[PDB]
Amino acid sequence: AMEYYIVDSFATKLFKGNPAGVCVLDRRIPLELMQKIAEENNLPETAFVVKGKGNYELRWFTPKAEIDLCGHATLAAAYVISNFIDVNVKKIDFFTQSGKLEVTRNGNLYEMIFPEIMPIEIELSPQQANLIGCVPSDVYSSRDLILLLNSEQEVINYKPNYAQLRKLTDWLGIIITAQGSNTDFVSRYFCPELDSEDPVTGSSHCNLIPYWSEKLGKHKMVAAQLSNRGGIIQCEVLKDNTVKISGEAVLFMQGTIKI
Amino acid sequence: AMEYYIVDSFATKLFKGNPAGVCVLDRRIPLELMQKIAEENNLPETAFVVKGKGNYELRWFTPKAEIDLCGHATLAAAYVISNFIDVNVKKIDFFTQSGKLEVTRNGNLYEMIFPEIMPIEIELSPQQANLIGCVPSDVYSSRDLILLLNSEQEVINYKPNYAQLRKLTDWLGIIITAQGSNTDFVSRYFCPELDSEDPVTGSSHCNLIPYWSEKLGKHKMVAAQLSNRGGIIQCEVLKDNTVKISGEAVLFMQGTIKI
Ligand code: NI
Ligand code: NI
Repeated sequence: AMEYYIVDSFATKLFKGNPAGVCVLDRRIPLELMQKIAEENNLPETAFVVKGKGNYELRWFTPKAEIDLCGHATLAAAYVISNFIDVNVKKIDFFTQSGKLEVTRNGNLYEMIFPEIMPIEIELSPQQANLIGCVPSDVYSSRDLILLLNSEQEVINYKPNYAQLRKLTDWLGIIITAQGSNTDFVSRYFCPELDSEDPVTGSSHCNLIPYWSEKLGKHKMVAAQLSNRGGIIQCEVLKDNTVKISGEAVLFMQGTIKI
Repeated sequence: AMEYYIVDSFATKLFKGNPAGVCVLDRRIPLELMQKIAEENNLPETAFVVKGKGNYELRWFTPKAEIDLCGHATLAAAYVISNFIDVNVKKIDFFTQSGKLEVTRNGNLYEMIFPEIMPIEIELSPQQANLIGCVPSDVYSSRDLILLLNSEQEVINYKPNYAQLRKLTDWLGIIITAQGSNTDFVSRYFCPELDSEDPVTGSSHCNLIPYWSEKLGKHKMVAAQLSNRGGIIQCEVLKDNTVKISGEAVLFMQGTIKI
């Protein structure tokens, strides 16, 4: 009865990027049923789109809980809307727990506008320096901890110790970043409480874009997220202290949930 | 191009039992592609059925590797064959890494015949007794370690310590069992190296059936696997040192993989 899609966000090819389930509903279903569906899919997130008169309500669930924001699964939901629901629509508005989110389709690229957040350089305490599991060139701070490494090779070589990273309670996630070989810059994002590496992270680019824009002297850049799956992020510094984050999406599976 | 199904095995209702992906192919695809598909699904196993002239080849992949046996995903594959491929076929033969497997559909129950394996009573060493995290009434040994608890409540109350259970290297899995409140007997199965509790385990019933058959004086019994999802297993002692293990299956999602 409900249309269901598995989509790879920020992916140039199948099995890359950040995978999400996307469930498109004609009518409301209980939040407890959305949670059971997300647990059954066992994908990092299942997005639920309620198509109503004049608007889309969007919720996201991990296999364990409802969450209030998810940029990468929002890109997957916009891909589903413009490819199957309102074929070739350019502007997709979603009403969520965190307010209205807009996604713009530009060719086959999905664009999201986020606040520009230049991080601040900090000095780690001797104890914090022993928890990061590397010797960075510089350390920056925002919602996440940003570790500047000396090369793309050092970013690739890093092996997270989640037990140690969980002790860095001042930050949500741990970012490692460096200049890229094939791209302007690269990064990897670690989720210590989830014991996992995020395949592709849009919101880290709120910090990474102003930081690399200043270092490289560029307003338009390409970034790679060097996770196992890997992601490509189109980056642009906009006028009013905002940044544009864009990515491609790929369809893995199209079906129906029998409820 | 390939039909894809998500099925709950040993489940009387959706979101119960042991979930599996089932991919039905007209032609062979590379083993590396089957692995990528299993990793993309992120389900405990994805079963791949190759329908050829006169036979079915069956393989199973976890999100990490190909495996050589999987009774619960085999039940899901048989459910898919008899409900969608060869509608209402009663006998399903599969050719696998571990030889030929037969599944019989009896109404909506799927039957699998396994060897009867009466386990042997053992005495744990003081060190092993400290690793099991309980004080059992009796201890039995086979491929898995079997811990007889004093009630269904004690089975429900048990909370596995996988770090401690991983130190019991003499056994594959750790089984806790007791007489049931609503069923003849109950069990929970722990996979220490997988850091997980198995939702429903068919092969543990190779030991549990002869053991409870002798204790209860019954040839036909019903068992429950008291995992979070939960499973119901129809049990029967057969004539030639074999046992019959049966379960229901439920369809969660039907779709197509775009490859
Ligand atoms: Ni995320
Ligand atoms: Ni199994």
